[PDB]
Amino acid sequence: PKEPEQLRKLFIGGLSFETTDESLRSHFEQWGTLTDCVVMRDPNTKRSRGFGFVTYATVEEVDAAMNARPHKVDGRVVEPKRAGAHLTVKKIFVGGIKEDTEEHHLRDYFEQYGKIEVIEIMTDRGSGKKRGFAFVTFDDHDSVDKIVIQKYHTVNGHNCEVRKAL
Ligand SMILES: CS(=O)(=O)NCCc1ccccc1
Repeated sequence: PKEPEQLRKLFIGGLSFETTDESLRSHFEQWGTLTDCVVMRDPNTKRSRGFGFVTYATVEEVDAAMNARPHKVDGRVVEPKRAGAHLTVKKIFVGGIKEDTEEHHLRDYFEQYGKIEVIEIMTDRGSGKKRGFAFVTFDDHDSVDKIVIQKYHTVNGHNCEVRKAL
């Protein structure tokens, strides 16, 4: 049973205008089987629009491609992002953690999504009591993208609500 195709796609921005379906495929096939690979072009001139997309057979292949960044494709460093525009952020809100969840609980869980730079457990301005939510900042947006597409996050026994934070 295959993962939904939307979760297997990478949008690739910043392409060289010389990149073709074939050269984009040859590059990204290093990290998995590509079921689709397209450079977007103008319908009249055929000139590249400077972006395209690739679709891998599995989510683990998407992960492998993202972990191999930076990608230099046909001499230009490109910008891959997983899948209406992408809100590219490095920080998440984590809600539902109650008063007993500590920094190490959040670190031990979230560090497997990406490199953590900041963990902020929110406390009440007046009393110092924990408010039951936190923010985690990573060094890169793909961590957040992987996190927010999961249906569930269980941290310190709590079913958590996790969203992109601006
Ligand atoms: C094969 S790759 O494209 O994933 N990495 C090539 C090395 C490189 C990347 C970015 C800038 C300069 C060099």
